[PDB]
Amino acid sequence: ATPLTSLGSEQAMFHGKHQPGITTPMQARGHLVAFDLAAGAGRKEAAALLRRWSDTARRLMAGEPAGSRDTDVARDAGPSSLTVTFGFGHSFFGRTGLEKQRPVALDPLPDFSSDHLDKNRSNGDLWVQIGADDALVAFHALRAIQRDAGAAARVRWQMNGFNRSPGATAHPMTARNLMGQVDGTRNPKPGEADFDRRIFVPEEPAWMANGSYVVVRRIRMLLDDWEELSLKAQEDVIGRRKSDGAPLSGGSGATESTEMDLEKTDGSGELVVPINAHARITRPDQNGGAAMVRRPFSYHDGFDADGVPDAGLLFVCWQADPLRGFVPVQRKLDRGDALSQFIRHEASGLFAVPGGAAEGEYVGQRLLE
Amino acid sequence: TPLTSLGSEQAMFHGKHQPGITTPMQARGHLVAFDLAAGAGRKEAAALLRRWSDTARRLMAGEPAGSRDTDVARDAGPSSLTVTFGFGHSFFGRTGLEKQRPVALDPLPDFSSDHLDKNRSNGDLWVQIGADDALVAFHALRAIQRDAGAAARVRWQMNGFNRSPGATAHPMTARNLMGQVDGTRNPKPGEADFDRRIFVPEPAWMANGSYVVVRRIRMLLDDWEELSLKAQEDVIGRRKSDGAPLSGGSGATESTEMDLEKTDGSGELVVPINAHARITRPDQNGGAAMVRRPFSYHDGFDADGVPDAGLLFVCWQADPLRGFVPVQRKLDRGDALSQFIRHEASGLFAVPGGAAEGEYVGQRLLE
Ligand code: HEM
Ligand code: HEM
Repeated sequence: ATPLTSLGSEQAMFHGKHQPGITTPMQARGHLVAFDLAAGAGRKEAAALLRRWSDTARRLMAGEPAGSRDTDVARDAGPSSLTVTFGFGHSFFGRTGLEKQRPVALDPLPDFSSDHLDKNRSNGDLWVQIGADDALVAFHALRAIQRDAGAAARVRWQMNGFNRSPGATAHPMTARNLMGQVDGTRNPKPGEADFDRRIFVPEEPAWMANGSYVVVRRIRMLLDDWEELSLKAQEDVIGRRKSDGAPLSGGSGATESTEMDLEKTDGSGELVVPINAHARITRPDQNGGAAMVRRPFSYHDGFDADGVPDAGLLFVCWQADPLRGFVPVQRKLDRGDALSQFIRHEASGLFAVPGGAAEGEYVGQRLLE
Repeated sequence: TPLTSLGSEQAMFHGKHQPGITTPMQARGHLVAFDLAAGAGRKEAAALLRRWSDTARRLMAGEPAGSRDTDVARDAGPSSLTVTFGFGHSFFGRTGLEKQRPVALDPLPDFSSDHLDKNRSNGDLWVQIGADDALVAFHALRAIQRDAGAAARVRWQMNGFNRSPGATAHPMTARNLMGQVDGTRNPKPGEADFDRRIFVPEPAWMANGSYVVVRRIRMLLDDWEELSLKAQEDVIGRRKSDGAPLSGGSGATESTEMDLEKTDGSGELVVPINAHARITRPDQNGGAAMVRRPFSYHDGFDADGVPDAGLLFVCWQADPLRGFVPVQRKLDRGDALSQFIRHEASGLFAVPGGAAEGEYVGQRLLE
């Protein structure tokens, strides 16, 4: 029996080889935030900020207050699987005299023909991902991180998301998105032999050892168009069934885990999994081994005047090198994916997320020290 | 209590009262107002409430929509979903139903501290959706909104959240984003004068209904969070740690009765004369009373770093003139809290009784 109290009592490690929020289980609530350094904040002020943030992270992730004038918003809750994760944008390095430690991996993402990016709501010197299974726990953490920045950095952009709660389903299972698709079946997983090679910078620039690169994309779903489609049309866009996430190449006996048959054909000769289906064309074996861990939140921020919902996927993917991950896959998807017609990339960020802090350290200490 | 309870718990659609009034607080909420379109009158409104009621019914039972289901809620339990419908003052002019417009829908006062967005206030129709799962909740919002079709547009829509089930070691009263214990003195079904306070007794189309007042109240968290603990506790008159009255001792808890006469060693009132939890009490307002059942909100930051965060205050009464209205008249300038909040949207809606088996909500008004 998993008790209901597990939701609050579950606690994620702050200290580790890798920062939390990469391999950590899906969380019900997320807040993504980007900060820009203030005028006259340099390396010294940035190192002080990351220390403040790390100390706050450590405390919050253990269910402990953020000091004397902790707001009490999270009081009485357990840690609720809170994680906080920190990253650095391309622009950070020229603000802090660290241009020589700027990884080539932060070179700007391509200008994809399908981009509709609000550049104000994109990019940033610093990125923080907050997730938890309790909304007060999560808001408390966002507010504490944001208040820790004080005058040394300002909020550039901030987005809210959500996922399925623990216990919503009779047994734990892969999540859904606002298209109604099963979302997360084929991620690389820890324990696979190539998982670290795919996802993390190895231990032997040196400050990124055991770090990863995240790509964030605010992707609006065109639900008004999507929801006029037949099931057959929606399933053809993905290549997997809405009911259980099994490949279209599968039988009634097929389930989520049954391997895709990418050569299966109709009586009529036509491929059962379409040639431009999203879950065909995104696979590492269709992309020279290009791979990523996808760990998103869904979003809904309202309706415009014509009733169009501002709803979609806060796409967050993780990779050792964007050029072997996000970038070549997106390059194919831009025009080549059946899904493109139904989505709109409306904001983006690429951040270097270092390894976990050890005892007595702050996140990014190797970089700033 | 197993973790699957989150999903498996089911609120009832059919009943004397609509769900979402006395129902326990939910982790996720969506509030939406609609305006009728040109060419939607009473017959179009009745069809709309029939559609909506059927969707509410299915969805509250954990079933897919009747048709064109999106699969977004598939695999999930009912997750305590509730759907609640009301009618605004303007509705009755739109549908030739002015003779059935309740007195109780007459416009709220223009409070001196109002800073109301007229475009995100009021509305012909209001729907309140809440659940403990966010995909269950979004799926319901989207289904209700798609039922509107040609009959009605979305006028405004706000998202809200609360504590999750299981977040605490055992069930406790809610907190808000000011970090206060919030809901201690909310009246409950078995308390003495509850029905008279909250429900129209069995125009007649409102029988067993209730009037809801919605206020989008921003919390001026930048100013609030620079106050000392002592100053914050003086604003409310209860402690943040445990929600006890300031008049309570070391052993006092949230439920301990407040002592409104108690003074300190220097003859000053221990619960301040303008504390919020003093001045809002029924016994300070001629018996005025309400059920409060809010959601917190956070919609991001403005350009200058100020959070668009606060309380989606939702309160329930048999008559606003014996609930929200006289209390808010008192609070407007008198309340220590008012300095750290701003009211930025408002709605007042008539929420009829719940649907019987094989009925739609609002049927006795719209037929
Ligand atoms: C809102 C936008 C998107 C939606 C709705 C969507 C939906 C899905 C779905 C339903 C699956 C199949 C189940 C699974 O394995 O998770 C999937 C797989 C995948 N998607 Fe997406 N996706 C979106 C955007 C992206 C983008 C922008 C990328 C990368 C540039 C991407 C990369 C992948 C990858 C790599 C897989 C796994 C392929 C495999 O190995 O089977 N997706 N996506
Ligand atoms: C952001 C706005 C507000 C906040 C933060 C707030 C907070 C609180 C808190 C902490 C309590 C004490 C605990 C409890 O009994 O629930 C309380 C009680 C109460 N508040 Fe509010 N409140 C707000 C707005 C309002 C408004 C607008 C009204 C009505 C006009 C209202 C009416 C009440 C009532 C009737 C009580 C219970 C009094 C009693 O009988 O003990 N509040 N509020």
